Amino acid sequence: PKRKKNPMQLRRKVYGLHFKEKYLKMEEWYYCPLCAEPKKPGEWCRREDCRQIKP
Amino acid sequence: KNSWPEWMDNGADGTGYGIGLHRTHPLSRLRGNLKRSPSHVPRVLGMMIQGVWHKSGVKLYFRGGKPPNPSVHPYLTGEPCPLYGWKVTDESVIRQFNMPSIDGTNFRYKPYVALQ
Amino acid sequence: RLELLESMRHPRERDFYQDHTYHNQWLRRDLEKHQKQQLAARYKYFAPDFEISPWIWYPGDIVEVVSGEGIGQRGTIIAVIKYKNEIVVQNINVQDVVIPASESRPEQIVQREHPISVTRVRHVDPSTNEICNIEMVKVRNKETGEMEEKRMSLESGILMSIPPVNDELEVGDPLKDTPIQDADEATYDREAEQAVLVDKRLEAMEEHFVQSLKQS
Amino acid sequence: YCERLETELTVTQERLPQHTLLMKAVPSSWKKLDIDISVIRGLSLREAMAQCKLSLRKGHQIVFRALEMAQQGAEAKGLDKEHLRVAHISCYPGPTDKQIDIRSKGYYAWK
Amino acid sequence: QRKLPKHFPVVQASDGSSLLREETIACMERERRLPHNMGKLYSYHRPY
Amino acid sequence: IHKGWRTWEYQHTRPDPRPFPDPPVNDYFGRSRIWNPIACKLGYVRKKADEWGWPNKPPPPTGLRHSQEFFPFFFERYFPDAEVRLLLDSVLNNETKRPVFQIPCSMSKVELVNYLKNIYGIDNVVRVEVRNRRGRRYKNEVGEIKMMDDYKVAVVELDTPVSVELKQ
Amino acid sequence: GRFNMDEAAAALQLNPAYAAALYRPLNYTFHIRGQLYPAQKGRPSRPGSLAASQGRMFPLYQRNDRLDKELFRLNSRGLTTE
Amino acid sequence: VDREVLLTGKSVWECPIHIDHTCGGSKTVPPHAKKPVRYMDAGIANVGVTDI
Amino acid sequence: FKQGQGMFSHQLKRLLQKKSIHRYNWDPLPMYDPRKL
Amino acid sequence: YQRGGWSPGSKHQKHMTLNPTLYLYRFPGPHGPGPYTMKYWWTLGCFPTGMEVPFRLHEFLSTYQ
RNA sequence: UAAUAUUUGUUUAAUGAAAAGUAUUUUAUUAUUAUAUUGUAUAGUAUUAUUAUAGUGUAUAGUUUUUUAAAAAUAUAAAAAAUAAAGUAUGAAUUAAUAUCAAAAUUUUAAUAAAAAUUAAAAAAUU
Ligand SMILES: [Zn+2]
Repeated sequence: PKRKKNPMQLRRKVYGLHFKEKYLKMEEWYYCPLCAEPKKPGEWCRREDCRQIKP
Repeated sequence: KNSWPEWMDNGADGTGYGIGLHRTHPLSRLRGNLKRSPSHVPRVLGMMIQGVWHKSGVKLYFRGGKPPNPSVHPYLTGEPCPLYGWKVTDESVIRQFNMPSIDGTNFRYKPYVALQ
Repeated sequence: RLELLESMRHPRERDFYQDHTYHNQWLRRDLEKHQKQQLAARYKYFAPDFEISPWIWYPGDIVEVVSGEGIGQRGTIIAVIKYKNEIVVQNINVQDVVIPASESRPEQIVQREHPISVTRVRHVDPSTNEICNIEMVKVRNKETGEMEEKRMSLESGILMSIPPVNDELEVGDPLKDTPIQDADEATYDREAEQAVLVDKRLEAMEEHFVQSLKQS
Repeated sequence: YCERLETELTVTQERLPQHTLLMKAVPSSWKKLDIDISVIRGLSLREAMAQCKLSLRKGHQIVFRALEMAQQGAEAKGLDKEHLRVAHISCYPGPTDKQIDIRSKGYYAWK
Repeated sequence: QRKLPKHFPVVQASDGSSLLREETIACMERERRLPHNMGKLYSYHRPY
Repeated sequence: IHKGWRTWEYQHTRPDPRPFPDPPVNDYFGRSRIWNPIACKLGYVRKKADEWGWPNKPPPPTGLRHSQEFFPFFFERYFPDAEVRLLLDSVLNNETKRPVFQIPCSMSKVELVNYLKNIYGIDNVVRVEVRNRRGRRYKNEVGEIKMMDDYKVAVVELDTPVSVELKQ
Repeated sequence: GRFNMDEAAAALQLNPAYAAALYRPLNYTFHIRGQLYPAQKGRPSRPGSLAASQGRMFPLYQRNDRLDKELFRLNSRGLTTE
Repeated sequence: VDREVLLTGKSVWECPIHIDHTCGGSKTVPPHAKKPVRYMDAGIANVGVTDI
Repeated sequence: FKQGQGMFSHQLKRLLQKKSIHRYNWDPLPMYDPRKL
Repeated sequence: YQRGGWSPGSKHQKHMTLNPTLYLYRFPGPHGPGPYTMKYWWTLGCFPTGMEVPFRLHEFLSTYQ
């Protein structure tokens, strides 16, 4: 760095899509019909119902 | 030279039996190497911090982590001889605790005095 | 809250020196200054001469509260805490005392009188019922030349006696205690034992003197 | 007059249908925690707890603890669990500890 | 007029004899080390 | 003194030496604490107040001072001072042949046996083992470092196993 | 029908307290310098807790001087020329 | 003692602890010490004055 | 050794500061011994 | 050398031969001392540097008294 | 600067250790053949540093804390091969007169001229 960056340069990084995708992003989920925990589709739990039929 | 006898500088035998600090009851004729004079002040500290490294591979006096007080050692009561490991040259320095008992009204006495 | 403080952090971050310390903690080095100030402000009675000179207030006296809360209230002195310069006055400055729970008991909220500073209370003249400035007087006690000290009200000239210090007489340990008729028996015959002592000092003094004569 | 002012301020803050939890000395930074907070503003308690539960970030874990405890507080206050919402989430700078980072040629700095 | 500064301790008998003053001092000192009265310590560094 | 300093502008007072001396008192209450061999005036003067009144009373003849009857020796012979105390956890409800004593560090193995023989009447003692343990150091709630007195741990080996029973 | 170091020492006449001392470091038996962990050192009693000493929490790692005097340092009566 | 007095209500006359105001420095002073007699001191206190 | 972080060298910087007993031993006269005159 | 304060809390680079300081592991900061040093306060009995004299009077009055 | 560098604990032949001058052993501990007395565990170099210095004495105690799902270029070894970069967590340092910035060209002005004037045509983020 050759100079102190003002609040605008600090604020410029949040307009970027990289920032938004990394930090402020909401996850999509449903309720596991076997466990009733919030769940992302494609990720399962160690429980013998959830291994064979993985809901 | 040294007032204190030479067996407490280097040992009475080869393994350095009798060396260290020795304190004397100051009613007793025999004398120790504990001297608080300025000129002696290095070597007493030299015993308390270092101790001494004997050529026999064993470190005499203080080898550890707890430095010994030369001041509260019990009094020097004798001198070492090779036959019987310690000769008692002076018995009068050992405290003989003696308590008078069952004399007069002494039995009725109790450690505390009562109230009125 | 400590365990959830450690349940919210990451396992990756180590913190060293858990049971030992780089610097030796057994040196006496002073506190940081504001807790020294806490100590001083909390502990004022450790100062020299904090006890007030010829102390007047003794339990049983009737006293007005001059300043602060409860101003203008007359009461009787219940207890004296002398080294703090504090007074407990009957049903003045009564607050709650919390007695915590334990194995057998619940938490109890119990009203109690709390110590008042001596600065803000003044005596009431037992005759005039006015605030009197009390001075401290010596008066020959009856049958006694000791002239023990009483407190006089300057306006009306009334002497107030000092009450006794009566205490727990409920403490005793008969088996282990010597009775008085036992303890007061005189065994000291002094001349005989004095002679013995003196002679055995004499012996040593002479002995060393003749040793001096020898080496001279 | 004054004690009455503070009385009515406390009672107008109290008889309001909300629960305000203040958690102090949270073990995260200001910037990171602000980042992790800004996701959750203006959400249901349901989606708040779910979005806190479903992320890999420290800030979200901390906010989950806060949500759970404030929820217990609000239920102890007599509100309804199913209608709760995060009305206000904010972070402000707290306390600090310092550390020695040792660097070559007799250089040091304070982490 | 004082014969010792106000902040000095009073170590002496009630008669004023200084005969025992070293015993009194020694006693006070061993007592400042470990007061006989002393209740439970709230410190994490505890003698046992 | 190629060039003389201006010394006329100073009033005469001794500056403090910049490598300032630390106070002679020993602040370390740990394990490694050293007894200071150096003797100040105060030691001898307090001796002199203790043994005879030095400020007021006239000194006794040397022959008395150097004799068994001289008061600190007299009082030590006829009024001994030792705290020989017992760790109860050694003698509590277990039978133990080896009770453990705390002892003032100036006692020998012989003096303990003499103590137990003539006072407590403990007549069977096979032998004594001796440790010197530095007194117990603790901090109180203000953080004042305090150190209880140094002691000597004596494991005392008997003939007959000894217990002290606790009624539950 | 396992190993059982005690009955292995009894079969070999190895003094079963010693045989075990072969399989722990020389720090834990003999008086010898060695790496010690400050959590083993022991702790004074807190208000919440009791005292913690290395007598109760580590009996088997403490030093034995039977073995130490019989193995390492010399006997005096072997050398006495008197 | 504060707690116990607050509960039991007993009056306490002498302080339950001894305070060495010299913080262990009075032992440094030699045992025979006494202040010298100072003559004609500066002060207004030896004139007992109640009203000024 | 007085230079170290150890506590022995910490004591020696402090303990060695106190002043020893002083008496004025005024010189002996070995060759003129007044007591034999 | 010395691009920051002469304090032992200050931000930037220091040097040992100019600004000598001893080794303070976790030095409680300018304001509040935080949850880390307090973690140490509630577990090992004092702050990790051993310079901060443990002073608990204020809780002795709270629990034991 | 800095959503940065660093750190990152999934498998041990560090066998040994007097020369360390710091580390609450609550009683670490003989049963001795010997006599009294004294003393045994981790802090060298500002660090729990690259990793110690040296004198013992010995050879089968495996004697038991190193993250990770592409490719360039850097570092080793044989442009192939081995290693490392989106990562969750920790979080420094050089630097900092600045306004949301200063892109391209032309001449001028007291010495590059990011100084002028004129024409002009520089979006945001990340590497
Ligand atoms: Zn499931």
